[PDB]
Amino acid sequence: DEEELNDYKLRKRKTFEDNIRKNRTVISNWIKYAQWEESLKEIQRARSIYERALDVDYRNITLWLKYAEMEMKNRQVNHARNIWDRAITTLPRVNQFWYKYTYMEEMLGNVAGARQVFERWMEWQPEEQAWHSYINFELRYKEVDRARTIYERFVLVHPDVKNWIKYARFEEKHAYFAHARKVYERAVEFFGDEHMDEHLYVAFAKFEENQKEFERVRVIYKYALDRAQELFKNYTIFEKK
Amino acid sequence: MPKPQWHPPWKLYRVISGHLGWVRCIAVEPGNQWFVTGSADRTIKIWDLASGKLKLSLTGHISTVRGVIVSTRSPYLFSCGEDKQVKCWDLEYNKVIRHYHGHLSAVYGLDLHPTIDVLVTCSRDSTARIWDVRTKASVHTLSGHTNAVATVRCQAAEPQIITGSHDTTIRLWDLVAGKTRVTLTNHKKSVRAVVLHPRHYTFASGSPDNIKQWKFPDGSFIQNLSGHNAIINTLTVNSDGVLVSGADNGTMHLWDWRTGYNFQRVHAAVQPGSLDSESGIFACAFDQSESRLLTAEADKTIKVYREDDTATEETHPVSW
Amino acid sequence: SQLSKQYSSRDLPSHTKIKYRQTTQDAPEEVRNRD
Amino acid sequence: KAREKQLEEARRLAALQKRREKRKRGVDYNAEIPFEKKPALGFYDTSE
Amino acid sequence: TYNRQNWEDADFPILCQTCLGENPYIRMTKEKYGKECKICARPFTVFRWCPGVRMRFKKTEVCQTCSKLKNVCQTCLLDLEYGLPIQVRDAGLSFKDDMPKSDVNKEYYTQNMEREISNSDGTRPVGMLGKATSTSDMLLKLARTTPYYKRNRPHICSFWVKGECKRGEECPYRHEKPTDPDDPLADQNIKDRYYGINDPVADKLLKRASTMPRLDPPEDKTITTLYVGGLGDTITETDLRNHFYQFGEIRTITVVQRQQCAFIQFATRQAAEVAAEKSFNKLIVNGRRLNVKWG
Amino acid sequence: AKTVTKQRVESHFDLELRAAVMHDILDMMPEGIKQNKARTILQHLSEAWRCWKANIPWKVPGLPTP
Amino acid sequence: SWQPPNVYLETSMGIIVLELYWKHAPKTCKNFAELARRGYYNGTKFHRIIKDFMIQGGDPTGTGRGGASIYGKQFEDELHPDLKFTGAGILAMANAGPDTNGSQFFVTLAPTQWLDGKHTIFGRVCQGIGMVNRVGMVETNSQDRPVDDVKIIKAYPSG
Amino acid sequence: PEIHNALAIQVDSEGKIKYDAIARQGQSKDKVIYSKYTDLVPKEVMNADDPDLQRPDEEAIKEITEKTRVALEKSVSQKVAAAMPVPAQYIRYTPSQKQRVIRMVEMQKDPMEPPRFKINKKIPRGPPSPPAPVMHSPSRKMTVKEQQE
Ligand SMILES: [Zn+2]
Ligand SMILES: [Zn+2]
Repeated sequence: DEEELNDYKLRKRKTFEDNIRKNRTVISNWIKYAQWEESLKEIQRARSIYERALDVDYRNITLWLKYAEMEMKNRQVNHARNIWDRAITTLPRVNQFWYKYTYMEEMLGNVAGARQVFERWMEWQPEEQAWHSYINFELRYKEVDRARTIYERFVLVHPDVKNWIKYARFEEKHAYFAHARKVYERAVEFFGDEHMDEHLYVAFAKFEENQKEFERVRVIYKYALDRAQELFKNYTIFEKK
Repeated sequence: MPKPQWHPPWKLYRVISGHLGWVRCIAVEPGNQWFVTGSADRTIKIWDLASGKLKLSLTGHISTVRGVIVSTRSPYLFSCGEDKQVKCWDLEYNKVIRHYHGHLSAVYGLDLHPTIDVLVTCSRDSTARIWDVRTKASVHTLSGHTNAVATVRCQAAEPQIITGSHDTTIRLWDLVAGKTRVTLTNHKKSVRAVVLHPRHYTFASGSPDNIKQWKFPDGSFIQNLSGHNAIINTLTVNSDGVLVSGADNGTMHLWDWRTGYNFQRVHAAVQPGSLDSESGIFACAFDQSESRLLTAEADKTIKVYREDDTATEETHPVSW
Repeated sequence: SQLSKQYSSRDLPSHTKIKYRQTTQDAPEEVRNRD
Repeated sequence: KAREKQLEEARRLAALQKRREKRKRGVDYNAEIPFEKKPALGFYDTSE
Repeated sequence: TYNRQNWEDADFPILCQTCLGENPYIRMTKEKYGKECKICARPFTVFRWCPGVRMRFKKTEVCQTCSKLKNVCQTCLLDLEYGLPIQVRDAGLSFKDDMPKSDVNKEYYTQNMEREISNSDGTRPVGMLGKATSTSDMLLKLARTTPYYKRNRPHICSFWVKGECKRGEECPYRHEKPTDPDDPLADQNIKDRYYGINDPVADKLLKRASTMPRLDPPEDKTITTLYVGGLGDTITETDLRNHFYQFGEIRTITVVQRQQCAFIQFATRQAAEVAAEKSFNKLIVNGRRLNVKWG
Repeated sequence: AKTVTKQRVESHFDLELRAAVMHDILDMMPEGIKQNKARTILQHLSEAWRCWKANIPWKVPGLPTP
Repeated sequence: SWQPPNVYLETSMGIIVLELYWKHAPKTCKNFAELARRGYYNGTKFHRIIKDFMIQGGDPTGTGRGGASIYGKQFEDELHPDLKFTGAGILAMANAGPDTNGSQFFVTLAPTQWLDGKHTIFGRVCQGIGMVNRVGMVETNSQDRPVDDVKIIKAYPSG
Repeated sequence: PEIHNALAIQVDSEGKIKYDAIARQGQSKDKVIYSKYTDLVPKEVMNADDPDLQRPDEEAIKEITEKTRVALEKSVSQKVAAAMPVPAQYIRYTPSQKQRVIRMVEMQKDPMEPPRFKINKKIPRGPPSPPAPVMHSPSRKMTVKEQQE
């Protein structure tokens, strides 16, 4: 049955090569050919198929994802790290490659060098989900001052009132009440100080209600002086408290 | 944040009609005595610059003429068609004297060296070919773009060849090896037109993504001009720095070359008997006097604009 | 192709000279000084 | 489909009959990699 | 669809000293594209000349790109560093390179490495030069250094094999009687000698290299003290101490002139076994030929 | 490459027109859209040209404006 | 005088505190300390780079056979039994010729007894031996010299 | 004395590992590689009256023109020699293993002779150049109204 399996593999490989020569652009023949080689346990041949598919077209996300996934499912963990390094250095603007490489090298790898790589992506300045995931990975590595610096970098890169309120809440939860009050003061004086949205002022009033409520009454009075109905309700709550 | 200069705006003063096909390209005689339009009617029509009368019309390309250029130091016309052919014409006998054949697909653009006098032709087979003029031999074949090369610039400075293709990349080529040296992937969309400033050692690229100004020779990324974000088919720049960007929606956007400040946004009209879809600019070109702008519209018209000379800086303010 | 030995009759040596623009033909020497 | 599989089975039976009793310059897909593109390595890969 | 391998149009054939000959005053002939390569079939530059007097008028077989790949002679097809077959060198150092057997994939990969060498420096036996420096481990026990001219000796007169060479000594082919055709050493497939697969000369030299105990030693029953015979009083304890100082510390370095035994023993058992494998009829200490045995 | 002779006029003209359709349809696509459906756009264009040949009022109300 | 029992070197490769056997090779230690005080071997390229065997850097000639020493052109290769190129973290003088030792420092984290008889050993690198091994493990060309050149940033010749 | 396959780590001191050496693969250092966020960010607008923002003038342009013209004329003469129908040197070989004098002489190639080998070899093409790092602006994610738009 070995020669029959060889003849079947020759016929299937010939039909796969015929589909490739009919349509080199269609990557489904390449993907099914590589998974057929993986099912036939020709891992290096499937790696060659994935490499020629990337040579024909390196711009597909799913080719890198599939070849990294089969290298991770096999014993090619270092080869998967090579795949992720090439995918990052060719496509630094693809968020899923960053997320999946840091998840793989944080769960299977457990590498803080992957966190340094993800901080290199923080120097590529992503959206807020990636900054919050680096904050959460610093908390999972149990360094609250690191996550405070990451959130300060996020407030520097993408400044927002919600970002500064999250920084104040993170400094409050990281057992730094003075740093939380300083973050609330910097949110009042920096995050939309000319805008005067009276939301960072409300967060500073909540932080001063956590710390010492006379400062909460002063902050609510200052917000009602700077501002509407919400500021009037905050001043009335500070007067009734 | 510098305050931009005030280029004066422009006003339309003549419209030429008469083609039965789309006016694909506009070339001007370098002595500024006449101009010529290569159409999609496979017609190469010499028109008078002053009177606007039809001097001559020529046929011969079996498909659509994509490019027309007249040599600035030789009395020759180089017209590339979409029939995979380039015709060199002696205008003294007004005949096709030479034929350039060897592109496997339809030729979309051509350029000449101003001093070396060598031909480069970008075509639909994702390649350009560099031909000797007299012997009609492709001594080089530039390749590396995966999509069809929309435009080519041949300059005497470094690098000589600037190819803009539809695979969102710009290739900047070392000529003596025939090899690309710089590749720019920064445009999100197809690079359809590029324009060089004649003195500042810089250029710009128009795409449906944005406009991008760079600097020779490494292609250092100077500026990103947002706005006029349609399919920019053609580009030109004045000696003043008046940048005219013309897209396939028929709008002209006019800019300062230095600051990138859009000072004019003018949409032209169409032919009376025409669709609204027939408003698409195939070639915007200044004259040699840098005073008249020739736009090649998709309603088979040539719209030539004059400078809006009555404009002042307080009637037309520079924003920020 | 550096190796081909087939010669078409349109590939013959012909029109090997290049005429240039004279001063009656708007030479680039007078293009520069002319405005 | 089924007729092609029956023709392949009959060709296999003829192949065993000929083995019991050239390659025309083809590309042998099972014997080696049909085209080899090696994967790049960096900062890793002591392999297996 | 417009792909082909370019032609080996270059000078400087990289040849053995054996096929190069003995004359310093050499007259030379070069054909530009006279023949093709015997392996990758590119039209290559043929180099034909006469190294000596009794000659074949020897000439190059394979292309310069194939010779740059395999570091073998363009005529003799044996490795230039040692005079050995490439099967012997690949078994000695690294056999992970190989070559595809199908013609289309072979020509495509040959074009790929030809582009690689054309972008590279030009004088390099590709990637395994960095791993081929660790030599003279065992292959230099039988690697040639002499210029062998009996393989440069001309071909056999088949007319006098039939007994009918009327020219006699005027015939430049060899008027000696041939070798055994039943001998498998006479077969010598050129593609097999290139590929390093089942070359009978390579198998004969590997079978010969399996005979000498040049690094066996270890005749002492779990004892580091190995006695090197053939040493005498010429090899002292200081030579054994200087030899074992590179391997670590010498537990027992001594010379016994009664049995002509250099007693060498390192402190480590692995270092003592390495010193005994070096000195088992393969090392000379203080001008004395040492042969390791029980001590 | 072969010359575009008289027997090859309409086929090469329609081939270049289809290539122009592809180049002028790949470029207003924004980020996303897996179903590019350029074969469906070719079917729409072929039906439009056939209905103009047939003088049939061709309209697909589900079709983007540019 | 300048007879350093140890020398500290901070550069791009790292920080190495190599103890120099001034009791074993006194003339070589005096030449190395005076050359480190004068800045002769500082800033020069990594001359010799064997395959994780010997990394000699600091030669003014840049080849490993030259190098300007403070003992007068090339220093005397005065090897001693206490200072031999062996063990982990061995510091030596670049003496590729007989009685011609440069001021370049050679790091050998493995046994280098072939180079011990021909090169004067400065001393034993007790600290920075792993950094010296990581510097010396970088591969080079056929002349034991890679494309990358390793210079010296800061040096403390204490003693 | 008292003791007795990856890639090369390219650290430019303060910069922790240059990833441009991973961004180029077989490409040499002469080719410019835009691979960083510093490569991604634009320059500020500044004074156009600048020799940086000016041409390298007619002397360098004419020298480039002459050198390119000479190289292209060499290529044209090569193409004429390749398409148009129609000494005993004393060198030294160093075997490094003695050094020999070669009277390097070519042979008489016959014009009374057809072409030898078939040059119509149809093999598939080789791999291209290694790809550039795809620099772009951060993407604008389409809404679902944009997706059924
Ligand atoms: Zn030989
Ligand atoms: Zn070969």
